[PDB]
Amino acid sequence: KQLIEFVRWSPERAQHYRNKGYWIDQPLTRILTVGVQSHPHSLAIICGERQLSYIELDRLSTNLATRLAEKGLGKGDTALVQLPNVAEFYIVFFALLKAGVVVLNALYSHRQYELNAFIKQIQPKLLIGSRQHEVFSNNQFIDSLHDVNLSPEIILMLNHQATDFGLLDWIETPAETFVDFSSTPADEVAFFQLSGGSTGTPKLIPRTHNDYDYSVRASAEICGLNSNTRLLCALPAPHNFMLSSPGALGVLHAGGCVVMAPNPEPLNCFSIIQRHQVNMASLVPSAVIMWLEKAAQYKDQIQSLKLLQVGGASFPESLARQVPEVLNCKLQQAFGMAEGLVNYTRLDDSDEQIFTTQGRPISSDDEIKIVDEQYREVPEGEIGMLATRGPYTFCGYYQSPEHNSQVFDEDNYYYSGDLVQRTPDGNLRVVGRIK
Ligand SMILES: Cc1ccc(C(=O)O)c(O)c1
Ligand SMILES: [Ca+2]
Ligand SMILES: [Ca+2]
Ligand SMILES: [Ca+2]
Ligand SMILES: [Ca+2]
Repeated sequence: KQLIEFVRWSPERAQHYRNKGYWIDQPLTRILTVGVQSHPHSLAIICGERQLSYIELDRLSTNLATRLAEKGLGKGDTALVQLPNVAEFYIVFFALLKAGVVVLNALYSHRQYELNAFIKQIQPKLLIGSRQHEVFSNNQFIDSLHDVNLSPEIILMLNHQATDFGLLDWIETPAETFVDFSSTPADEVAFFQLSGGSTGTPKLIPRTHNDYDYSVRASAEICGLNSNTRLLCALPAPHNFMLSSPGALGVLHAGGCVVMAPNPEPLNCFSIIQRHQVNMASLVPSAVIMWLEKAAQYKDQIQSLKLLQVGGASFPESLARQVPEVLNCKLQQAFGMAEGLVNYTRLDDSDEQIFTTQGRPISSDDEIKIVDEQYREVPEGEIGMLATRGPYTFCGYYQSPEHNSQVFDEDNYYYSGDLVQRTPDGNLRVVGRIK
């Protein structure tokens, strides 16, 4: 009966974020509902040979939602999803948003240790994975959950076996009966993001409809997405970078099309880029380097690329300058975190800004502090610890009041651990990490 708990923004901040237009109090499904009304037959997802229109995506995720509702899964319930980079991932995502099930998307690279940690934390009644994944190749993991009174009520499986509930079977057919369902309320939790760089298992980050949709809508505008955008999704679909900054969600928000890749391997990616005339991609520096090593041989396959986001790790100026020279597309640098704050270089920034900085916050109401060890602000220019709060930055990890007291100060700034300096033009330079 009780919605998943989380740490709320103050009412004065919530009102402000509504007054500014950031929070519009719509569920994340808004992206899909609006696309369906404006352009139902535009492509939403390209995945191998498949083409999913906006309305196909809408129908398929509604189907799964009705089947989960039929089974008693809804508001108050949680789900663990571990899917590879395929269209089913987004059908499942929009199905759980529609049903009011708070979902944690594990990384496809996560193994038993992490999944066990996640299951113990959110006690999901729904588990969705793939039989092709190492963990579900047999039934030992699924069986172990019973031994700890932690079995889900329902397990759905991609590449299922006969005795399994087939994920595609629950997606292709709506439920026989009708049960009502609805999203969690817009200022309540929609799903769980996962921390990056945390010591042990990644910590759970509750994200509400309001704050996630805002960061999606604002990123989309800042990266110039429109209905012609075709964005390669080669990083892990669940990752904050690939899902929302601007990510698949940002492209759906703009009415465009996401184009799937299993991973960033250059030759397969180059092929997909040529086959579907991909014009945007988002990569971490290690993958950029892999593409740089092969781009000259395949200039022709990747010509249609227009814009590359790069972030997630150190990206020195000398590498950045190769992007336009070798990959033949504009560069956009980003520095974000699944906890909230996302920075982009702007499309009209100077070349020095794009090449030597990681940009500036999405929102004019992102508040930044850069502090020393005595937590006093450093003089402009100097290196400090980054602390931040804003209309899409969380207020605390799930069920972690001890840790939360350590990484938030009295004014509820979040201390991300990143070291940064603010350049004279106003942009940020990510310079290292701190314990
Ligand atoms: C835009 C962006 C870039 C990097 C990350 C990250 O977490 O590494 C992110 O969340 C968002
Ligand atoms: Ca189709
Ligand atoms: Ca639009
Ligand atoms: Ca190009
Ligand atoms: Ca961090």
